[PDB]
Amino acid sequence: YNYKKPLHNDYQILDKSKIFGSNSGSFVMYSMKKDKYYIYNEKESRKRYSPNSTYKIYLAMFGLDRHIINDQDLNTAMQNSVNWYFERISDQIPKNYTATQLKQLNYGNKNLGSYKSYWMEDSLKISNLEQVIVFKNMMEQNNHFSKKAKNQLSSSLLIKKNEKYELYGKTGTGIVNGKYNNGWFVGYVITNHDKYYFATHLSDGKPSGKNAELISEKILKEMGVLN
Ligand SMILES: *C(=O)N1C[C@H](NOS(=O)(=O)O)CC[C@H]1C(N)=O
Repeated sequence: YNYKKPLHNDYQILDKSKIFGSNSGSFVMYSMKKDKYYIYNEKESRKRYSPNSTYKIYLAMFGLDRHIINDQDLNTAMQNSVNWYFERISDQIPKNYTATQLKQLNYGNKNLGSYKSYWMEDSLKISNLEQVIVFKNMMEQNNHFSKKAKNQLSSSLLIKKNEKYELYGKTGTGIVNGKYNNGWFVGYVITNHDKYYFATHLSDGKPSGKNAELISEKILKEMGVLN
């Protein structure tokens, strides 16, 4: 589908077409302290696509919430994006639990399909704008998931840390007919002054997860988030 729900926020319209180059897609960010959304290419940002491996964010929370993940661990599985680990979590979660969570979280079209790898170029779809809203709300507003689980997720998503910022996120790469079809990078950044949630989606050109990550870093840098 398309995500049609209006954004009742005075959001800033960006032009990062040059950074995207030959690639088509969108970029969305949200500043906690300013309570502000920033969007490049709002039209594309509302189109729903398969989340691919970015859905491992939520499978991890479900695994922790249901004590499937206890005490190859979460960090190695997330950082190397080990598929069997997360397919097994999904297999061990009752459907109605998942359906209930996706409804409370407002995750995209909520379509679980055959309830087997439904997040990998299949039934479940979410827009780039929704990726940011949903992730921000799950971490900052949702009180069903515990802070312990949230901290374990964050530790598994940590990519960069220095005196200026901490960068967290997860890539996704959809493959169709032997080629990139769908590129994602979803995450958040903690600086000394603010916290930003963000996501880049690539629909065409060279739409790989790594390309989405690289474009994400260039945009955040250019916007001064990494200063
Ligand atoms: C997630 O999209 N996948 C699992 C694995 N990791 O993806 S990532 O490298 O972009 O983070 C490999 C690619 C992809 C898949 N369709 O298998």
